[PDB]
Amino acid sequence: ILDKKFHGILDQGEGVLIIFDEPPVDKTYEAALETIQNMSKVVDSLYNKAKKLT
Amino acid sequence: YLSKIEELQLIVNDKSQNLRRLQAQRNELNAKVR
Amino acid sequence: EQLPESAYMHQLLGLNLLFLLSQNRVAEFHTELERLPAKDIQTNVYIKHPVSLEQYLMEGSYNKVFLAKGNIPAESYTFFIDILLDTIRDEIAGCIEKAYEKILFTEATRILFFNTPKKMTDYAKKRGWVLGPNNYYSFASQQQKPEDTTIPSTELAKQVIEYARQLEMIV
Amino acid sequence: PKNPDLRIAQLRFLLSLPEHRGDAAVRDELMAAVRDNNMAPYYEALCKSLDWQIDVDLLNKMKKANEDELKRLDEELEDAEKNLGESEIRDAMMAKAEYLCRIGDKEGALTAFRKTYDKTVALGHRLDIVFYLLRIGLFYMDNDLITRNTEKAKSLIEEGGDWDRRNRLKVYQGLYCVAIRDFKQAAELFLDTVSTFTSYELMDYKTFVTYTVYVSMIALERPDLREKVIKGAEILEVLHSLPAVRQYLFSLYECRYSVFFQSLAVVEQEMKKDWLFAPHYRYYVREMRIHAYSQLLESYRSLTLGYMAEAFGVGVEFIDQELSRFIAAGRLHCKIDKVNEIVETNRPDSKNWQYQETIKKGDLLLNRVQKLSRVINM
Amino acid sequence: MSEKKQPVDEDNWDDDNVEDDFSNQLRAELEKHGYKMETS
Amino acid sequence: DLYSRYKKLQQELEFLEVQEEYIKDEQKNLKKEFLHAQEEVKRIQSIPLVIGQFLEAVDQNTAIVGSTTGSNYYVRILSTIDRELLKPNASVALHKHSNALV
Amino acid sequence: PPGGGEQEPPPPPAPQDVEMKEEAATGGGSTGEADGKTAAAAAEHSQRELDTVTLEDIKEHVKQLEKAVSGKEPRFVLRALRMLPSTSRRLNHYVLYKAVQGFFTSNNATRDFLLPFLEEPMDTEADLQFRPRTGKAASTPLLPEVEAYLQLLVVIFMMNSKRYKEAQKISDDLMQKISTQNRRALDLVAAKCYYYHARVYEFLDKLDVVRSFLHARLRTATLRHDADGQATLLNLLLRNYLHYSLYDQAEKLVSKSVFPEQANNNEWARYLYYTGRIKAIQLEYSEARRTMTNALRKAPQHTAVGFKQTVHKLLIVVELLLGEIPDRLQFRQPSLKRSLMPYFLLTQAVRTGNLAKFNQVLDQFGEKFQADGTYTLIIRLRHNVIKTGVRMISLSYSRISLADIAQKLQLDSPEDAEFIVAKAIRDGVIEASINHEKGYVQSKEMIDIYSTREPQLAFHQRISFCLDIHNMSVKAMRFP
Repeated sequence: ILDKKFHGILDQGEGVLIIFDEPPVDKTYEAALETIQNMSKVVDSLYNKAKKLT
Repeated sequence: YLSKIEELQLIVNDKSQNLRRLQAQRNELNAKVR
Repeated sequence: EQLPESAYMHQLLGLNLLFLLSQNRVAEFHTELERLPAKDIQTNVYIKHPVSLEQYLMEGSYNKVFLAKGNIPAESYTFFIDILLDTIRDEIAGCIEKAYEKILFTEATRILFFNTPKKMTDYAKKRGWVLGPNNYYSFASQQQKPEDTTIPSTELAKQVIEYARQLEMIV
Repeated sequence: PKNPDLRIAQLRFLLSLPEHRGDAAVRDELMAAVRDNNMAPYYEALCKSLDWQIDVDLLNKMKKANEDELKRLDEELEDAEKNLGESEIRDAMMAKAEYLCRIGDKEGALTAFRKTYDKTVALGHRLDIVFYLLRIGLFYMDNDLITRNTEKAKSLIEEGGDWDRRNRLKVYQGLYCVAIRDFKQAAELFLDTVSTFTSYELMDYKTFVTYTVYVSMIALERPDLREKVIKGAEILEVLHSLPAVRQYLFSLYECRYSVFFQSLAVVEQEMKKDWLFAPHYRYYVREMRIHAYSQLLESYRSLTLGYMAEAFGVGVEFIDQELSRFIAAGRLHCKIDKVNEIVETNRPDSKNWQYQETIKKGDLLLNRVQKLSRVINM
Repeated sequence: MSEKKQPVDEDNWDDDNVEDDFSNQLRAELEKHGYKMETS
Repeated sequence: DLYSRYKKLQQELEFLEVQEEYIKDEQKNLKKEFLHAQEEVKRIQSIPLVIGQFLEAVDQNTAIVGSTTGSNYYVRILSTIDRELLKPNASVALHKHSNALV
Repeated sequence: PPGGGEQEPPPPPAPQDVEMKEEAATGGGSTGEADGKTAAAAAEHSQRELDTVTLEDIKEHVKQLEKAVSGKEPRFVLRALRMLPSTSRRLNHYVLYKAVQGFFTSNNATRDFLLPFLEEPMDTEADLQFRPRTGKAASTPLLPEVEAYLQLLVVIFMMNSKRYKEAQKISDDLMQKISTQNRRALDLVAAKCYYYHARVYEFLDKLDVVRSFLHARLRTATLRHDADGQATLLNLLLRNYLHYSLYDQAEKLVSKSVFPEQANNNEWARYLYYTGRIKAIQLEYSEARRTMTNALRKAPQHTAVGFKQTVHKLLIVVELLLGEIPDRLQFRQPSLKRSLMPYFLLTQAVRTGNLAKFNQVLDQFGEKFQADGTYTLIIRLRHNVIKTGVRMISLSYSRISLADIAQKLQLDSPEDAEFIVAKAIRDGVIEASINHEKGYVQSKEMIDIYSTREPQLAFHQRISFCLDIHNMSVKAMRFP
């Protein structure tokens, strides 16, 4: 379990191992790395804002 | 008073003239590009 | 602004506080408390004790409110704290329907009021809570969210027609 | 001459913030201050240290020696414009102006750097000046003047592939990433640990090893962790040197759930009295706690405090309040029971963590663009 | 301009949320470990 | 004069009504004009294309190409071309008679 | 004393130059060019006059001793100015009085000749025609007499200067307001002078007579003219009807004048703030918190300017009264720590489940509450504190005993843990079931009616907001 060789869960009073899996987490990367860069987009536009103001 | 304030709050309505300014420059844009 | 003192000033506002609490005028209840800033807070227990009463009525405390009702050594207040009695009667009769999955009868006798009344007939018949053996029994009800699936689908029809409508605009 | 210059700011941190720790620091601060002819950077600490009873002559003779050393170069400039080399004036007194700036404040920096920067066409001197800016901006913790020429240096780096500046700025941006709460970047920048020259900021390569283990035990879970710090060898020999470094590694990889806070007690009490972790050690502890609790709770679903009391430690109520706060903190989802003595886990925690970070970044970005879009048109 | 009429008068913040978790209870939590290792 | 000065303003109110109605339909019409104008531009290629190579560009909407007829020309360009697709050295279609970038 | 003798000549003339030429050029532009300018509710020199008011809000306040503006008052009031050929010798006199101020010393006539400093607009059958000339020349003299801040024997002459300003209201409401908008120039001048008028009434009793006057002053908009005076007078009506408790607020509800549609981003933003506090006092939170947030981010244009920190203070009162709460010092200032830290300790107390930390802070800083006028938090915030505590512990424990959580949250009794958790269900916080035989509160978990319903509703708000960004962006881009 610890080495991610295996997707299981143990029992002590029952001695039962149970296997379960749900792979896809593409939405997190999919939107988060957009947003992290668009932070830097708007921070680049900060300078143009300060130029038009003063 | 009746023929006094009516002209004033008619001339209040002249923001439509500035809307016509906006749309006139827009028509200028499209006509010149065409 | 001369304002000489009077006889029932410190509890006439308590009378109004009491019945305007018994009308559930909570916005009025908290805009009335403004004209006397520290009189309603630092002192005047027939303002502070009605709003400490309401401080107990904030969350859910039932019989501590009735202890505070069992001690007012001021004048009557009775014609409005009986309205407060009744607005607690239907408060238990409202919050009964929650996870009191079974309750023994005499604790409901303690909290509600009236040991073996015909008010137990009033609650057990006007309400549900089937008068079985020593127990108000809890029935079950469900929602299933079955059909909707469609009010989601048609409210999304509304919302995405709106998204497409605002993206749509052109004039 | 800014190579021994880091221990100065080290002691600036180490003296004033612990109250009782105020004797050895001011001792060897004197032992470093009345030599090297230091004058400017300690007026604040002079108002933090003692009266320094005679400030009259003992420092004015020093700044007079500084004036002699200063205008011998400022009267060497006319002797060096006689034979114009590579502007031998500016090439001589660039590093001696950084000597003067090791004496002085950052004004000598901000004019001498940009002075001698446009002199050279050999970019190695430019790189040395950029190193000088990064170091003195780290000294005054000016975390914004340095991020300019980090990028402006990586432009001067990446005309190809090199040795020097690549590995150097790996160390530099590693220290900047460990300055802020940035840990996976700190591990990725401290990935190398092989060609990291025994330096003045790497005042011990062993301390560099302690830092790169003290962030790699947070950053990744286990999909390179054993391979770098356990299956590796070049790190393994020098972690085999110190006991305490190898201690927590083989503890946490062994899952000795009681010696953890012993190891963490030593590392944390050192972490208190160590710089560039001052807003950091608090979240560090709960980070290690949740990182241990993850690998504990992953294997079992039928577990409780009755398993905690013998394999983890004592104070069942402490386990209770700690896990209560950490679970109710939206972290490590698993549900606990009262006196029936049950700690059950939620077997996937990947439903709302899916939905989570996107709304949590869109909040800040929309809050940005609200105000900043309403900045224009008044 | 903008005289703002006067009759009236990361580095810092995410770990201040976390510090509001850390504030009232267990500030320098390192000794309470060693305090309670012998209590029970 | 206020009878006149009040009655004559109704004319200008009617005028602003008229033009505010009018420029909307003009704006709607000109896009239909614009797309058909775009495609009436597109009669240029159709089957006599000769192949030059891109050499240089002066500025916006002006370039320099040298044909495979050996010589070298100062030509104008169409507003159709996405300007990413050019300016190392590209085989480009020229008109025969006009000899311009297409 | 010789050093002070040569520290006497240089302080007059440079104020006597720029403080002269500001109203010379600016007021000349304003009064002359207000004849044309088809939108002259405020001319561009009237916004420049606003800017010079921002200058002498920090440059000079008093009637200026050392003989500098002390001659500018009998200079700038002594103006008949019947027609432009009768003003050319006065245009020479604008420098000739400076020659008088340079040859000899000036004559500072304070508090005696100020009332015959009001008879010079009568000089040899003078003019009532240019009322923005006389209005601006009744503000810029007479309001720095209030910025002298004397409060001695001349507050009645302050008031009589404002009675001659009521005569300026007479000439404002009678004298030929057809299309010149001298009235609306005097509406911005009226805004200014009603703030300082208001400060005079701050140093004295309640103005209930002048509150009826202020009622009429508000109602005289929207029918005679309708531009921005209704805004300024709306907040100037609000200023004490907030501070006085009674009716006024149902009037703010039934007020069909929330919308003066532009207020130079200052009055409109603070109007949002004032009505945010108004909606906040009647326990309505979500309707109020959005205009609180908008009013904070709407007029931010300083660093720790004061009432910016009053709005930043009051903004998280309602969010202590929500249940969701942000860390407030995200906009902390080095001029702010004093006025944030007890309030920050309050929100520190609220962001845990404890109530014994919370109850001490009332008795601690109830005098601070007496200062801040926010007693209403303490009567009802205990409710939100205990809801946060039970929410936290219900998310913690899958199956809890009431006779443990009650004493963990100092409830002193197990039987009303039934009551508090029963309305944690009735009020809809928690779903958790109870056996009221053993006293255990088991809680379960679910998802996916979350994901079917909850995010899309938020995304609707996000995209409605961003398409409004797009709408406003295009419709403000299209001026060229």
